[PDB]
Amino acid sequence: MSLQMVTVGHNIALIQPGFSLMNFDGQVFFFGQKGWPKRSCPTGVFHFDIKQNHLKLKPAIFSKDSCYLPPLRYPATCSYKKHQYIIHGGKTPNNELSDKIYIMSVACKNNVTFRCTEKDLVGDVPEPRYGHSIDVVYSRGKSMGVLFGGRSYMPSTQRTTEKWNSVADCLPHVFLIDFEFGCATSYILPELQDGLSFHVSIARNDTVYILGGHSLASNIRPANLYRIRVDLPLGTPAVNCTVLPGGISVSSAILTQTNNDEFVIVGGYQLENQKRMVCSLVSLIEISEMETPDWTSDIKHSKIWFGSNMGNGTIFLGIPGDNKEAFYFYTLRCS
Amino acid sequence: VLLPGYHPFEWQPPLKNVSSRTDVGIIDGLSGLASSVDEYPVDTIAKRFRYDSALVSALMDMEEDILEGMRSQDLDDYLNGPFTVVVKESCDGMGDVSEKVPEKAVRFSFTVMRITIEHGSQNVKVFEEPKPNSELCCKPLCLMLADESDHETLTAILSPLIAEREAMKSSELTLEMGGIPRTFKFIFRGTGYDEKLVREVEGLEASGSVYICTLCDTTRLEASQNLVFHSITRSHAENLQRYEVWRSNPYHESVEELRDRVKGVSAKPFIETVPSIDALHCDIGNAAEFYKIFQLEIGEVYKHPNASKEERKRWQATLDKHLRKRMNLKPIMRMNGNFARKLMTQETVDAVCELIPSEERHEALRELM
DNA sequence: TGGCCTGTCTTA
Ligand SMILES: [Mn+2]
Ligand SMILES: [Zn+2]
Repeated sequence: MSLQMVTVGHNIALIQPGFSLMNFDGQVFFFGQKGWPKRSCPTGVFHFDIKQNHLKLKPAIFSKDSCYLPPLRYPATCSYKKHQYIIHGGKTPNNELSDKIYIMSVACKNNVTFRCTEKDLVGDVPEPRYGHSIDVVYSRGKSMGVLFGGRSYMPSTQRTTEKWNSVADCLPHVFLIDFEFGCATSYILPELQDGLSFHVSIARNDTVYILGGHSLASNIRPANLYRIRVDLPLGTPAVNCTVLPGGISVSSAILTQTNNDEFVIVGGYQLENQKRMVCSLVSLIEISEMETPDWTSDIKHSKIWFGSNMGNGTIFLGIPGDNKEAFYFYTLRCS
Repeated sequence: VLLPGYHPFEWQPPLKNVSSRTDVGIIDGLSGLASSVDEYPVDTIAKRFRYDSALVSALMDMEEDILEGMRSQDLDDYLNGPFTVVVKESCDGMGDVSEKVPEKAVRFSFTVMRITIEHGSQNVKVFEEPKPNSELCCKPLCLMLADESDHETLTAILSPLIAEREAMKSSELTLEMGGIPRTFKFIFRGTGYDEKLVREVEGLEASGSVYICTLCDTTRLEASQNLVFHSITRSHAENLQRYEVWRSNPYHESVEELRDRVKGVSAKPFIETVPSIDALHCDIGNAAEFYKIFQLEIGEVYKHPNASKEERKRWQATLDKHLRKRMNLKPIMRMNGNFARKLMTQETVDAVCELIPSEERHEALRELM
């Protein structure tokens, strides 16, 4: 795992904490710019090209049948196999939380244009949230989305302008979501007692593993690991969760896929005052510590760090500038 | 006594999502924004009043003027019938505040503009501010250490205030003046927003856009060709719906077709403004046009359609020199109020006609002025 | 390889 500094072009200001990267056919794209989209790029979606350790953001266009979704911070995203991306939730430039679901696909590639379609949701729609997970599980030749966790504003009855921005963890209900028709079913599980946000999520076959996270009520970053199995018979699905020992304690960690069936997670925040400098390896479930990479002193002495998974087993991370550039960016590679 | 949070009051019906506690003063401008290392990074410190409590303190501050104005209109001190308070709402960034890196600040403030009382079925004014634009009557509501173009932070900090003001738009305020309970109801008019902040809070594009007006849907080309017949069209609701249209692309149009459909509204509005004009800018826009007309009438540009840059420059120099000799006007390169005030005179037109050959065009320039 | 449409920086 080698660390590499990156320089950025004129629109470095667009990058902010909560951004996302999506990988389409080896090409990387960036979503969730700071501010509302400007005339220079009306969609807010960018080709994310790092050539010779230099990052260029190039405007991407949407198809005629697309939504123009707002930039979103901390939405739950996953990849769905045409190959497409699922966006649910997030914060808007106006600080509203979106409950909507957007679906991204490559509509046309000339020398890329995207199709962005919103899927309406009925039934037990999850309250709009950020900092939550969504993945796709496969059971008996059927595909279903699993959504869990996060935080949101207070409900309209208790919300008050003096604490207008105050947040609480969402109730820890598992949500099954059929993307074709847009339906949602909520499952209360006895093993999931507390709320959780900014956790890590790993989906394999009919299972989703939940790692780390932060629970607001206790203000604990629990060192538990949860396995979630989903069976899809012809009738109503069945979901069963089990607690597993050996769970790491980390919030806002980043996750990437090395080779096949091996995942590595690079640090997040282990305590409010402390940062998780170590890295973990998950084999599909067993967790082993890895040799910590050659962090520079700037990374070591920063209080805040943020990043995203690029797709190619490589992480794109960023650190805040000195008091006297706004951000300094690095790329950490694996495999 | 003079700070918000001292006198008791009531809202009927109680304000939606606003505490009824009346002993609240200075409160954190972040309004409970999460600050953990996981959440979005908060780079700002701000402090505010709860908008209602501040209205209460400002009215109690002006109690003496209200009673005396009631007297001055030949009305009784003890009347309590519904007073209507008009309130200019205002917002500006304050540039660099730093004491010595730039440290920018936003000030959200209000001004009590007028207070009328209802006697029978005549609305008689009991008070109106003599100096609306003074720093002195601009009551501060929130001060923050942030960039007016830092949209995420701005909405995060201002949105609770707007929520409170929305709440007050449909409620009556009961407040004790001079032993007698009096009842107030408010009309909020966000007229204090310069163009940049209007565009930012109403979901519109940046100032270079083709949609040049925040009152109408004209384009720069339309407004230039169509000189005068334009009407005020836009409203906050129309802008919230035009945003939703941009967002939903219901007729599956291309980005240029969609942009023409929503006439510039590409972001979601979050403040209702009353965009106006400054008398200064009327004078300045007119004077700029007259200056160009003067220099072009000296160069006689109709006869020289392919005139080069340097010929027009010498035209400008000619006009500058002659205006310095005749009107004592130091040519400047940035248009301002005093230049406009001295140039927009009939005598200045006579002076510039002294350099124009055709007197038929003297007729036209003088009538224009 | 441009006009040149857009956003940043400069000077009165
Ligand atoms: Mn301003
Ligand atoms: Zn207009």
